[PDB]
Amino acid sequence: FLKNNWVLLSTVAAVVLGITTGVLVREHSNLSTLEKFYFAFPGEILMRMLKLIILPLIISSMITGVAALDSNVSGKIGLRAVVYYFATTLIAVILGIVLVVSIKPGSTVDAMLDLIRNMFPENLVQAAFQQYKTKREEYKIVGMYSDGINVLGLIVFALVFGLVIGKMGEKGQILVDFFNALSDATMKIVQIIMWYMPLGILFLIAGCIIEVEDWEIFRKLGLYMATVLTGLAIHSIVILPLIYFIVVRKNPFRFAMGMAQALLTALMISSSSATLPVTFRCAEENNQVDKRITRFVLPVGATINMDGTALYEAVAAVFIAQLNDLDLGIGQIITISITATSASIGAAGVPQAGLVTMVIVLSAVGLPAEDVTLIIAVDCLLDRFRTMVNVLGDAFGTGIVEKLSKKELEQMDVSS
Amino acid sequence: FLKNNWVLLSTVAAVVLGITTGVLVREHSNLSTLEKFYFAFPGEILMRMLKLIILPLIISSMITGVAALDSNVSGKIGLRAVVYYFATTLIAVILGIVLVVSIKPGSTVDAMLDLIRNMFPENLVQAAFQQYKTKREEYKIVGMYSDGINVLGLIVFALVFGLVIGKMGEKGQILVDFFNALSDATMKIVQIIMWYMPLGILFLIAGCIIEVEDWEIFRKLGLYMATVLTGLAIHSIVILPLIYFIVVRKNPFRFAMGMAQALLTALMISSSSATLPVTFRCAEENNQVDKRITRFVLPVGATINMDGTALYEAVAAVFIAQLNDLDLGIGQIITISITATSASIGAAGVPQAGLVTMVIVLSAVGLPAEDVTLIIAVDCLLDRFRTMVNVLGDAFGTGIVEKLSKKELEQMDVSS
Amino acid sequence: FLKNNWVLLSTVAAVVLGITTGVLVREHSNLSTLEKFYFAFPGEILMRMLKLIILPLIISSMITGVAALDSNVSGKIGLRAVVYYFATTLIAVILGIVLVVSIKPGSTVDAMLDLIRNMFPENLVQAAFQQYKTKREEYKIVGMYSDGINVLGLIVFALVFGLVIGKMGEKGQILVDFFNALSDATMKIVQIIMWYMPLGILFLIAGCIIEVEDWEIFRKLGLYMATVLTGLAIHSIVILPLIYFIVVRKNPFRFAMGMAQALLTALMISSSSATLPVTFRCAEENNQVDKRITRFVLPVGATINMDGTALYEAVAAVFIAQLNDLDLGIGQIITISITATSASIGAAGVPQAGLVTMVIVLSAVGLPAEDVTLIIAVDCLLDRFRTMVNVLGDAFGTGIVEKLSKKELEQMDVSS
Ligand SMILES: [Hg+2]
Ligand SMILES: [Hg+2]
Ligand SMILES: [Hg+2]
Ligand SMILES: [K+]
Ligand SMILES: [K+]
Ligand SMILES: [K+]
Repeated sequence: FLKNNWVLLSTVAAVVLGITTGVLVREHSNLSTLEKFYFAFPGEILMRMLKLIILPLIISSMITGVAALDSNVSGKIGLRAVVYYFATTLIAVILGIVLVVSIKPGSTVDAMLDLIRNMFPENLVQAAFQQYKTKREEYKIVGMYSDGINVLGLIVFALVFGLVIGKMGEKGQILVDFFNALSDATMKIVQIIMWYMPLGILFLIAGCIIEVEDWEIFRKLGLYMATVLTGLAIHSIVILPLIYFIVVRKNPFRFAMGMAQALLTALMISSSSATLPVTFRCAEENNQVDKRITRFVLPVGATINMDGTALYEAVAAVFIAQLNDLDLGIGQIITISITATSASIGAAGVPQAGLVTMVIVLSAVGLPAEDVTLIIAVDCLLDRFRTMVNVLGDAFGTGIVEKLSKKELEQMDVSS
Repeated sequence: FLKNNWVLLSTVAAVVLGITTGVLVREHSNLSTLEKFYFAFPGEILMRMLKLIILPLIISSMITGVAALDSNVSGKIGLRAVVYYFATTLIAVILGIVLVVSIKPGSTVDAMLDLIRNMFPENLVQAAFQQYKTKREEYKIVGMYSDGINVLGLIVFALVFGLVIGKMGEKGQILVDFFNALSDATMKIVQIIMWYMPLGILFLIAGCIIEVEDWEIFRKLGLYMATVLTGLAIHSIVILPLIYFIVVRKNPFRFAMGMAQALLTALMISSSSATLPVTFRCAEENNQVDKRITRFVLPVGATINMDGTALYEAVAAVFIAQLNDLDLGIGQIITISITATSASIGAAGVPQAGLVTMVIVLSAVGLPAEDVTLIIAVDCLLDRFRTMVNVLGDAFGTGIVEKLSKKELEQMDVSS
Repeated sequence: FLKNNWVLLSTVAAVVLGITTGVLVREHSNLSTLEKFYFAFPGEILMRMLKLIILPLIISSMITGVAALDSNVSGKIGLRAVVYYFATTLIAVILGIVLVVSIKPGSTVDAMLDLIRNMFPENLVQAAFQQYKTKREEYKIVGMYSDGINVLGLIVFALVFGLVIGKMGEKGQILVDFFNALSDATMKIVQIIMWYMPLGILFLIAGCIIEVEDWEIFRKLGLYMATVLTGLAIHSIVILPLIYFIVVRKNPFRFAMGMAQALLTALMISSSSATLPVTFRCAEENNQVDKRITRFVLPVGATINMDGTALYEAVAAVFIAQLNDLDLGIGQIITISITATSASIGAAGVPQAGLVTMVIVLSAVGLPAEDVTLIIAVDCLLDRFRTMVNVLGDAFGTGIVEKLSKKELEQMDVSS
């Protein structure tokens, strides 16, 4: 038992040791800023490794999942997945707005058009490391390219390419085999990185509990943390199991239990795209879900799901707006929540989406950007919980989509 | 009939409706600059889609066309194509100079060396989205990289790679199959984009006839438009059919008629590289031209042909020079015409080459860049006609090259 | 005989003619700076061609060499190669320090951490043309990306990818075949460039002996050149042959003689990565070295070897430090030598590594950067000798590693 799953127990022990080391160093030592930065180097190296493997994995896996489906049945499955994700996103948005209004812890047109612009990039190679942005200037619109991987356009192109090569028949079989092999190789490289994972995680946690200086941020942010945690808990325990039970007449909690390893891996590494191998294995072997449904549904959810964004980034934006004593109407609150939810779409995949996404959402909404440092402190913990919620939602969606496509999966088998 | 070719009639109807809508909005409405920009968003989205597909299509198609030819016969075919293109370019240059001198509508060394520098880029990945440029500075030469796809170096590398892998025999067959499948997939994605084409075209035309403000630009630019249109018409109707009849003893106008769909598609979408599927189909099925000659000749012409550049951009440069009352000798006029013709080489492929190429040519020649906005107004129409002329020239060249290589195409068949 | 090896004799004649032309032009002509720059254009074009082919060649060849080895024997061979390179680098460092101290011709933490940071880039596409760098700022650390290919991370990823796909069995065979064909194609393109090589070399040499103005740099740099040349000569003639004779009980000088063509090609083109085809051919056919050992050892040495860096760049750094009359302890001299040796790792592959590496090492050490122009003058000659020394060291290492892995190469054959 210990040898079979030594990675998970070693990671848990590393987390505990990192928390203890961070507390002890903070209490019994006086480190300068430079030494505090040098103390977290292994965690930065681990994050660089994790970011290095996101692109090829997502691209190859998405293409493989699209091409594995028959041409005449892929539309209905995609429609079901889209409907499920839309319903979950809407419910999450409503819950987040209601909670942020009740607890009170405290141009959007260009930002909405930039999403469509980034859906269709002007260069395929440039989209791998750069993104497009526009702003008003004296009024005319001026656009430019800045650093940051454009995963939305890559996803769209991957979907189109997979659909095209899955219909060519024998003319596209070489591409199908090439991308299948590439996906397998990337999955093995991810497994290789998972061996170095725990040592980086230890220093990441130790250095996270070190940068806190005054500790009064915990006093000021108590209600904001309570709001985000309550929203995530309600979404995880009430809404998703009920939807699964409504569609699938089976015990939702047994299904959630069967994905415990994937959930804990997502909670530890704080990334959904890099948890894909564990998610695949748990869904296929523990829950007896069809491979064809899983390999197509999970890659889309690992990059598109926005149930946690609407419950974290939108709540943070509303909290920041409330901090400045700004008077907000019921229409304005909805505007901010939708803008924040839509602005960040690849947050689940990023190992620390919050650090880069907070300033992007604040700039898109048009609020003072100097208040980001107040909320960055608890991002390392709220973001990891959000990652667990997103992975659980993706697994539930995979199960639901498998349940609904019963005749399609039996017609797809008689053909072969 | 209507169902078979619904795309072309729908595109024509969209063009008519866009012209009517633009005229009506300009006459009966007062729109601000921001609203005028927001009115043309679908056209911008269509242009982004068109630009997204240029790179893979050109690269894969060019490699496939080079590799499909036998190693011992590819030299003569390439030589014939080069000679044809050189002759047509020289005739176009002479005609443009003569017309611009007669009607009078009104350092180059670094620019010429930059063409050779861009023929051999220092990085293959960087060449996909960046270009090299040099300038004098106090005198020493300083070079840097700026945005803009370097299609010249990509073409050169594609030619070399295709020639190399077409001679390896069975060792390069996997690469040949891979690039064949990639070319087919890109062609299907282009066909997919052609469905959204008409809706974007409507708003593009409607927003083009909207940005005109004073309407006195039509009074000032009457002679410049007349000169460009007369040059293009003379090249299309007199010179190219005569050359085709001289080499090929067949009716030139029947050959031109058989490519009407491709000509209209080029006139509508204002891009030659994206018209490649229609050109291939019309040349192979309507004119009974050999596939091996077509798949090699057309990709080169869609990126290298300069008969329309010498008749449009050179005429515009000479017009700008005449506007400033600059005294130009017969040597100077030739210098400007050759510099403008050589500076722009990938204009035919770009959906709106004129917008970006005008400032590049003006900077290369060394003339005031503030006069570009005067001529940008009628670019959307002169450029579309230029695109029709270029496509017709490419088709005529394909026919001529097929005619000349008669023994090579019969020796290439006895081998297989 | 003349027809078989016309390239080498033509290159030697071009070198002689270039030296004569440069001397004659310098003595009997007065050229301005702009004309001196325009005189060396063919050499710049040749260097652009050479830089264009480095990336695909190195990546494909390294992957192919890793994947060709059996999974159970690749570790010992890699360990032997690493030990050999470490021993040679240490001996070179010691010799360089001793010589620079005896003859006297006259923060590092961030630079050392940047090496590990660049070992694991955050983006695979961006690593092809950009590098990461950090600096202190008021103290916090700020990082950014600048131009320059990150070959270290590409090498690491190539090693991991080759190891992963060589164990997949039949699931990764398509990738193995693809990269084998790509390596062959790149090797043929290199052979094509070798035809234009001599004409560019002539003008490169002619323009190198032209930029010298005062000729007093030869008087001031006499001892620095003597030190570097003596170190390189001692390393080439004494240490490496002795190590080869100790491990391999065969005549070291016959082995060196059998690689004369590769040595002369490295001396002429001043690049190790582009000399790889000649090195492969000479090692496999003239010295009867196993192909499996050669195709794996040589690509690693052509990018990682640091015996010449420690003998050239470290000596130059110590000379610059001595020029400023800076008092340096025995610990400081070691610090500078190790920092300079470790900072430059891909110098052997670059056609003119010295030009870009001198300022990088000077910035990393923290010394006045205005003294680089004094030592740039003789870089074109010291660098070419360094390239010969590095190629000889790589060949000797290939021989030694082949000798040590005797049972592994006989067990790897009984399996097939
Ligand atoms: Hg934290
Ligand atoms: Hg227009
Ligand atoms: Hg020199
Ligand atoms: K995340
Ligand atoms: K065009
Ligand atoms: K070198």
